[PDB]
Amino acid sequence: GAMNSSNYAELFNNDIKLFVDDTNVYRVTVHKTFEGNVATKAINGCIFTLNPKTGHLFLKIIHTSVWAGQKRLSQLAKWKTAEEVSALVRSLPKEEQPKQIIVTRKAMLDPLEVHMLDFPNIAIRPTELRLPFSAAMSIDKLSDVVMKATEPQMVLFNIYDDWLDRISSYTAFSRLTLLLRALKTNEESAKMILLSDPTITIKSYHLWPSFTDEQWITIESQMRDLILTEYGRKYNV
Amino acid sequence: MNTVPFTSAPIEVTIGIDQYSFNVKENQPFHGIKDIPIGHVHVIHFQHADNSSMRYGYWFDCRMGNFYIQYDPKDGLYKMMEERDGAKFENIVHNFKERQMMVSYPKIDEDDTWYNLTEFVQMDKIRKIVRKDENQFSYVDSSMTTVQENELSDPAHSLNYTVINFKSREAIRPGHEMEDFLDKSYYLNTVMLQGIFKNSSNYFGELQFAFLNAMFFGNYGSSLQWHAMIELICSSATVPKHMLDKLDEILYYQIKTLPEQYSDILLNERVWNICLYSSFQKNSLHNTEKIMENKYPELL
Repeated sequence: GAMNSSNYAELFNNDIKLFVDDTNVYRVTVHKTFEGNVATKAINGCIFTLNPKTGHLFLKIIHTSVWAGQKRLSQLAKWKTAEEVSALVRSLPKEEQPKQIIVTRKAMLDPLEVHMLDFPNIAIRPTELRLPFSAAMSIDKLSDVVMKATEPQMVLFNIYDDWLDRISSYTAFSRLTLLLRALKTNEESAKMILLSDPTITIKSYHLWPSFTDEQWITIESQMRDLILTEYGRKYNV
Repeated sequence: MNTVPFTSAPIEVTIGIDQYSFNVKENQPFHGIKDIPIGHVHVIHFQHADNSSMRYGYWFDCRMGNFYIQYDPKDGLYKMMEERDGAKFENIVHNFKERQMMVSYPKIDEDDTWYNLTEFVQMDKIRKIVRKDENQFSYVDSSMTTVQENELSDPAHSLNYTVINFKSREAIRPGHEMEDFLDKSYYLNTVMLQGIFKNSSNYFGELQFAFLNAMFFGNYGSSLQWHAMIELICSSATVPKHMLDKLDEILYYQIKTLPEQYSDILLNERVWNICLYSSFQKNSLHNTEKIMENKYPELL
């Protein structure tokens, strides 16, 4: 069944599950041609597959070469996502394979379902949550690895850095979604907030700065203020 | 021309034969239906005046034996039986005709409706969907469930239609996931036509039988099967030309014959809007499309 705010803590139990977000799989710029018509140029993309309990991120880089000579690319993108998620599951030892996959967009259900027919005990689920995983390319290290790739490539990260040494999955995921929500609503301010202090650095093996606990509070408050401000601006409230 | 006599009519019942039907009053002297056209299957069906639930009836073919109806007061329904004593049966038939207690199958000679609804339906195939091999006729009612319905209870009473499922290993070749799901031609032509049904006439025959069970008994699983078998064809980019044209004819007469007031449950809105307007075969069903628009424009 569909994930929503009622069955929300289920994300942090001990059943392995993965979110799959396909919003950045097929990415284009739109430009004008010499004759004045419109054309698109694809750039590299990525599937965002994340275990919300452990933070393991399976960033599957989608290289522009996959679109060569193909039609109905936005539709193909959904099937290529499902193909790649299935292959990821097959690559994982049995005990690591998820029990559920939650797609952040319903249009992924039939593609994933068809690709996963060999895994009938893996439930494919939609969600009513409005998760901000499209902002994943606002994380500099993720955008960078995607944009530099010269071939299909899977890059693994822990999206939580080392937070779980000190906080729970639940809290880790809420921080992640707050950060990504802010980066989505106003990237420039969000990034400003994360880096204003040159003395707080990002470890080479992390994605986010090494804030102390007290500094995470101030950070989390600054992101909340960012997000509320942008709402009033959007709607005039 | 053949006859199906009735021992009696002890309870008030609406009797149907093919697309015709008659009200018969409690212990009214009614003793059968005559002039039944040899050459097609037929269905005699019942709806008691007291229980407008459970429409039931019997598929049969007169060439396959002498059949009669008798009311069973223990089981409380009109039962079809076979008389093996051929002499004893022309005896009963001729006496009831002489006494003129039989209705005549009322076929307008201009009318090919029943032929058109049953072109491809064979008794032999019917008795594989409704397995009860000690009888030459087949019982169906409003409440019988399908094999596919059961998978998601009593198998002696199941409609063993061919299971169609668009999201199954059967339907989808490994490596052709996207292709085979968007274009079911593989599933139709290789799996279903060449594999299971062997030819399109058996396919069309199950399709028509499914429709007629839906129409005559409001059997909801039959309706599911009819829609699935249409959708399978309309969602295939590659369909023999002869099948498309015949399909348009089949559906035309099915839509034409449906009671106007039943369109809401017997007609799946999504399937028909996909087949007529979005599918690969949107343009291959001109007659089916013209009659749907002029008769049920609301559903579309």
